[PDB]
Amino acid sequence: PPSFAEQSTSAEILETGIKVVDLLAPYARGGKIGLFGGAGVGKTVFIQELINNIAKAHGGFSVFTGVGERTREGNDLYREMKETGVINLEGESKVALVFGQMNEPPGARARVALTGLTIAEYFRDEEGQDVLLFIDNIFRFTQAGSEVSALLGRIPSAVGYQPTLATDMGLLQERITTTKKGSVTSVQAVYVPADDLTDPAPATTFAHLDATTVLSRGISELGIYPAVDPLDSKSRLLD
Amino acid sequence: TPITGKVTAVIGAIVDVHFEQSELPAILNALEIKTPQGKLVLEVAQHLGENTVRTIAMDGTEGLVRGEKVLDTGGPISVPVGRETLGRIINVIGEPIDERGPIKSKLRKPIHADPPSFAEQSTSAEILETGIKVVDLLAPYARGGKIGLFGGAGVGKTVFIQELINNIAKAHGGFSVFTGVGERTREGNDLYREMKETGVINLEGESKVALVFGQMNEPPGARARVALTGLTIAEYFRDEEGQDVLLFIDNIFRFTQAGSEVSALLGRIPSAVGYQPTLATDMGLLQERITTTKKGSVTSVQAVYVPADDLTDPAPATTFAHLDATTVLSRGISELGIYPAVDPLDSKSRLLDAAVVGQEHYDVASKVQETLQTYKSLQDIIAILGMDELSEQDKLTVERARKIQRFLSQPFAVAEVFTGIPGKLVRLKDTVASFKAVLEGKYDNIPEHAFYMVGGIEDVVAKAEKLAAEAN
Amino acid sequence: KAQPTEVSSILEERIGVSDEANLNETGRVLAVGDGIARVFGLNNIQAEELVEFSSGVKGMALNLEPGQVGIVLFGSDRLVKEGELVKRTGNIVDVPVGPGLLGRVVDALGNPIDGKGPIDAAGRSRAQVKAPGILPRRSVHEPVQTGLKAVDALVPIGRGQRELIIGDRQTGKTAVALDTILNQKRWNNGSDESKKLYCVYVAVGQKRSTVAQLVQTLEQHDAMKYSIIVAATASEAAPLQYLAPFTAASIGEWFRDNGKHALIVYDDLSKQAVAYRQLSLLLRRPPGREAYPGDVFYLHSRLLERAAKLSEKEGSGSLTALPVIETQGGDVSAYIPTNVISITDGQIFLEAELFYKGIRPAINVGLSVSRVGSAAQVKALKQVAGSLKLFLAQYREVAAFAQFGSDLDASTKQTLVRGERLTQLLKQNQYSPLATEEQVPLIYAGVNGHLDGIELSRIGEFESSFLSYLKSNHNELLTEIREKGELSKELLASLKSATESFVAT
Amino acid sequence: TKAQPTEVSSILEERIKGVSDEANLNETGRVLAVGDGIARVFGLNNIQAEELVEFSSGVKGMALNLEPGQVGIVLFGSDRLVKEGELVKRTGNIVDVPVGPGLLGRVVDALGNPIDGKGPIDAAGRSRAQVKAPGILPRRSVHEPVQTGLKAVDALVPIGRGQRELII
Amino acid sequence: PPPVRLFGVEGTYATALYQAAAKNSSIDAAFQSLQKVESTVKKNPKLGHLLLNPALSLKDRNSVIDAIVETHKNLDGYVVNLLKVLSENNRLGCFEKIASDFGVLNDAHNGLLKGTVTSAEPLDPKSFKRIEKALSASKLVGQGKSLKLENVVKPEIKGGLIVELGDKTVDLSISTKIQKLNKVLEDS
Amino acid sequence: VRYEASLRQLEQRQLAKSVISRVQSELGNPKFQEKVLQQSISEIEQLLSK
Ligand SMILES: Nc1ncnc2c1ncn2[C@@H]1O[C@H](COP(=O)(O)OP(=O)(O)OP(=O)(O)O)[C@@H](O)[C@H]1O
Ligand SMILES: Nc1ncnc2c1ncn2[C@@H]1O[C@H](COP(=O)(O)OP(=O)(O)O)[C@@H](O)[C@H]1O
Repeated sequence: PPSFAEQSTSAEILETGIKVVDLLAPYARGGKIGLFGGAGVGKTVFIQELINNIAKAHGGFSVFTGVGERTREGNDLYREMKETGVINLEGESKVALVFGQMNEPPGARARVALTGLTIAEYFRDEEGQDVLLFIDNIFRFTQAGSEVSALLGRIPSAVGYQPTLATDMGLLQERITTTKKGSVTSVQAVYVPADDLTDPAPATTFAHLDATTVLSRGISELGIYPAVDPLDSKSRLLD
Repeated sequence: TPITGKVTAVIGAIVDVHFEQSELPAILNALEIKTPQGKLVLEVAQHLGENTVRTIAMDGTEGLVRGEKVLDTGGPISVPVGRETLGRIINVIGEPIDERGPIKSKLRKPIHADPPSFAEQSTSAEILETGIKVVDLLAPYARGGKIGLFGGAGVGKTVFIQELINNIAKAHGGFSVFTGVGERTREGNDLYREMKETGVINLEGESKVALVFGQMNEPPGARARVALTGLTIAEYFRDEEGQDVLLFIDNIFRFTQAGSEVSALLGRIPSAVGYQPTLATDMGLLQERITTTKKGSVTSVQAVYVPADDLTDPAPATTFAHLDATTVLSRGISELGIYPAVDPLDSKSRLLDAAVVGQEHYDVASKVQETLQTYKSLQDIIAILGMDELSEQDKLTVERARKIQRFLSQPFAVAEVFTGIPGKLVRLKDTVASFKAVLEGKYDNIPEHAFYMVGGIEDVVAKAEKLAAEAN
Repeated sequence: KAQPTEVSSILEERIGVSDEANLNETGRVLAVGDGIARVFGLNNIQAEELVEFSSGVKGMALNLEPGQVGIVLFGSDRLVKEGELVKRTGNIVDVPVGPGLLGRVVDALGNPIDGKGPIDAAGRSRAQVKAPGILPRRSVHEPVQTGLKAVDALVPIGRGQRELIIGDRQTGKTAVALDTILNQKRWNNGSDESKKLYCVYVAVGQKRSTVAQLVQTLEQHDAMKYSIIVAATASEAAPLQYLAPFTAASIGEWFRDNGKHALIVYDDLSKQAVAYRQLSLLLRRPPGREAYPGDVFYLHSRLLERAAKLSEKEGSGSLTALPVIETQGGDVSAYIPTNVISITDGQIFLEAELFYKGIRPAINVGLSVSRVGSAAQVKALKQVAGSLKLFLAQYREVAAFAQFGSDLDASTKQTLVRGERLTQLLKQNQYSPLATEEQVPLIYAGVNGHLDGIELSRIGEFESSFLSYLKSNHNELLTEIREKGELSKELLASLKSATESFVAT
Repeated sequence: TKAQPTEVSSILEERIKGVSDEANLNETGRVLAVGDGIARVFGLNNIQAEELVEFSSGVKGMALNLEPGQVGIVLFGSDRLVKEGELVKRTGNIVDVPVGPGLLGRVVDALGNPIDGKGPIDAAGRSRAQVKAPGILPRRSVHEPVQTGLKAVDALVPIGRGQRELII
Repeated sequence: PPPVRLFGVEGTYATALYQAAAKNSSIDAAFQSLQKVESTVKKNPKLGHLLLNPALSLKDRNSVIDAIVETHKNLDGYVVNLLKVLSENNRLGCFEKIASDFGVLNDAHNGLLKGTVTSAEPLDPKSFKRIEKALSASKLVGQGKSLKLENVVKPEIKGGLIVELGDKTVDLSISTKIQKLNKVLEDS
Repeated sequence: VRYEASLRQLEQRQLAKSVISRVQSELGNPKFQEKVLQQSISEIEQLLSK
């Protein structure tokens, strides 16, 4: 991770382009964003709109990372991203994809995130940009790390998670920051496991998320695009 | 002759001593090692074979080299005893840490002695009046018995002990031993301040108390033996002097916890929950030396920490088997500001028999427990519906029980800095007649708040008069 | 310039050590996996001795065996390779202590990460120092003016009184001790050292961006000239996070044993427990409740026992500790906090709902208490807040009672209105500490019912209005409260007139 | 693979000599590892399962686990007087207790030792500890009542001479 | 009074073999028997080493011990019973370790304090010789005891040399000094 | 003063890549050969201290 001296000592607001995000839960330039909500709410549509808004607004690029992504749904995602133009097979695709599929051993899935991390770190530290790392799922990544620690014969800790859980998180989080060269802003989906918040994997993830964004069904129920709940999507930078 | 050993393994406070001399020292003997900090004490835990034993440290083991010379003292940790130890702050080793010179005792007895046998047992029904309302009503204390303070985190335990000491130890006549085990160093200092200022410790004159300490800062092997140190000191005065010995222990759970922390490093398979397998045995060897013989009388009071308010933890559940008079502090009762936060139900006593406390006392306490059990049963319907959906007999019962609950709380002279209110040393018979008149409902006209944090029933009359004159 | 090459070349001259480089320690590494390493040899190693591996990473030799020694790492195992050469320092793990540590930002080992060159250390001190015995102590008798309203009102803090701040995630916990440090600017700008009070903040397991913004903020308000930051961020190794608060405790002991007064702030011990159980499970040691090793009570015990008030025989030093515990959903019955509650001298509970109502600070008075704070409260505050906690508990009694919409008598409705005024009174924005001379008249107005006719929304502007009123006019009374810390009857009546004057508006 | 349990330096040394002292120990055994009231004792090939044994200190113990290397013996007193390599005598008895009429009124331990101090114990015989429970054929269906004297006990859950009943 | 410890795991066979043999010397004779039996294991490498497998038998292991004593007077003294026990204990596979370790204990009794002069390339004899005598006459060796010395080639180091013996070493090489050269310049 | 400290840090990182240049200068030498004698005389000096 970048040193303490290299930390930008004041988080400005990443201007996304979406009204509700830029209004209610503003994103830190180089911050952490907990996206909630199941599929079918245009969450992929939401994140593609984010890709285009960053491409037009700041010109930085997007790196998507499907850790444990359903391979059929990864295919439908890739086909849509071709069709919505953020991937141009001949011209300039504005995004890099890394798909650690579900059928890969846990040694893969506990490293797919670091692969996408290093790719985003390059476009930050070489090109001096603000690059957006999109991660789904951090909870499947936590499952992967716990399974890796299980197969190595380490004694399991609480909840059946790995004992290195805080360190395995901190090796992912503190490599995502705002340098003086630029920043990597990371949006990552969070599955709440069996609807519990004292579960240590969301309780660990919430110790890093500076801003939350909730794609409720009730907002999409009212035909509203995006499906953002105004009330729940909160930031630590709403000040 | 010096039986020289060599350090072979150091793991935390657990160290291994090899010998080449085949004369290995027996179990529970005291080794020592000259440190640059002076000396350090080990206790022989187990022969591991190969002329090499595993021992527990009485001190922090920092900066020790494998192969360092290990010196044997022959026997167990002998502690100075006698009237010389009065008013002295003694280490687990037996070191006076008041820096008031060495304890120039006659005798130094080893801590690991056998419990008194079955023929040496003695029974007694000498009820100790404490002045405290819920004790003298619901769980009377036997002189010579064993008294437990089951409590969660910081719910008034040490304060309750200080209240007991302030109420009893002056009007005692025999002697007293306090033993701070795993507690706060500041609490021990403030207690020493009190014992000076109360004159119970007379620094130049004669005291009546002996102080055995060793706190939560201390490594667990020191904490695993400090109770035995205060125990040996207490049973000396029980046997040599034949006096009345007040033994105050805080905290007895810290002892079993010290027994837990080393047992994983002592090669034992971990037992239940995380505790050691030798829980009930070590608990028994500790408790069975705490008794009242034909020679002397030991009235002991022990605080019991409860881990995370789980009474189904094996350590306090094991502790219930050793006690005559239980007293359980709930956090939820303290959250109603009820001080002390004694649960009125779950406190028990081997006392409280109608042919012991008197029939009327037994009947009053019986009706009080019936009323409060009725209230606790109705609690869920109160939580959903409230007092409106009761029957009127049930509503009157809930009203009277909630009057009783505030009447249970009692102002403490020790916790006066929390209240600004003078302490209430409330007599027994007045308390009995007070609860009698409350069960008779002679004061149902008086509102509930006038019962709160009060002395006798005359003080309830006075507080109701103040509320009538002020709230108007 | 070349003066860094000059200093580094003088250090190259030291690199003289090669002429006396006959280390009696070097041994091969047997194995090294899962944050641990077995090393053969080192037959004159000491227990809990600092060693250094061939890849520059240091380590602590924690368990000694006939045959090998298990040494924990102080970093990633990616640098340590099997079969290498493990020099021992010759020392139990020590850290730099001294006055030049002020302003700097270091690791768990005193190696600065601020990039401000070396450390002017006045010495090296061990990590696992014994806590002082019961005799070189004194009961606390000196206040710690935190600058917050309800904190200094209801839970006063003695110099060395070990007071827990407990709360939940994003519940204003860090801002409390932060603004306490910012209040200490009053006397750290001053001259009397016994009035001065030095601040050590210990951020463990947290975000480097968060620590950077905190250090930035402390430079903005200029707390840095008396501040020491210990960073043990989440990217770093678990033993570093285990080790760092002990090192900062040694720093606080360095200040305390110089007779001075110092403040340490732990944030948070919760992640330290996570790192420690991570160690113990990688030590293959059996866990206990909630998968923690049973010595974790002894861990935070032996940490926090090194903080008290020294007696005059020791030079009347003090060291006050502010631990922070993040709980899970307002639980106070998890295994980790119930241990800490059994250690500290009191609690400062932050309710999540009060901050969810925007009431910042979100103090639950009914849970938060100090044990011996009343002995070292400011004497004027001790005069004026005697009925205050009683009245707030009284208002709390009719708080849940008044939710049913039933009308009441003028007494309980009076307590309702005045307690609403006191509840909306004690809000306070971040970076806004209040001096004691400033906190006295708000309490004196709140006790004597003058706020009752004022609108409930008007209280916030009324506070600053009445303060600027007094600072404009009754500045002499402010100096009287500053000089005395104690209100006489004449000061009481003059205060009454000065209040009721602006209470007429 | 892993260090075995009959590989200590004080035991292999003797086997290297060719003295073969392990066969001599049939009615006795040495104390390898005493700790926590637990004695790993080498020797005693002619020991039985659940057999009482005695130590040279005088405390008695029970053999439970018959490992091929050594004997696990638990202790009916403290291990305060037992050391490594102490001589271990084999009693020759499955753990039996004295039984008889004179036990009435007396108070004893598990081993029939009078802890009451009313003198010794007049037994009639001695019985094993793990006596096999009676079979099916020598049984009678329980019909003779047991007089408890309690109202609801006798009314609702009546006790017969022969059944078992848990007070939980 | 044992020698230098073999420290537990499986040197304890060799440890007991020494300290029970040495009670009456013969450890040079026992030593030479061990050299000779490890030699005839090595002189018949097919199923001398390939027959230290555990899956054989008790009887066939004992018969392989019989083939070892069948080879003239290969075994002599305790070392056959050693093997009788070893065969029964089926720790025959870790027999090579025992050998080398008894050699270490033996040449410790002689006092040959094996050393090393690590480099990244082998060196001229004059350097070897001058260094050899240096340590030999140095306080390290108290004399009355020898001093081997082995140069090894290490690419993981960038050159220079490092002297090693008695878990006591001196590095004046290049790699470490570059390291110290980069550390000092790594400050502001 | 902010830009002064910034210029000091830029000087330090340019001298860090100059340290890389110095290492690449040191790599191709018969100091690799000569420095063996350095270690020789050195270890003579260290072991003759005792
Ligand atoms: N008095 C106040 N004025 C303004 N903002 C406040 C105040 N108190 C708390 N906050 C807000 O509360 C939020 C959390 O602050 P803080 O970090 O202290 O909470 P926390 O519980 O310590 O969180 P963490 O434990 O993650 O550090 C901040 O965004 C801050 O703006
Ligand atoms: N009579 C009382 N009135 C109010 N509070 C009390 C009273 N007695 C005890 N307490 C509270 O109980 C706490 C004491 O905790 P305690 O259980 O004595 O500590 P420990 O856990 O060390 O024994 C204090 O914080 C005090 O506020």
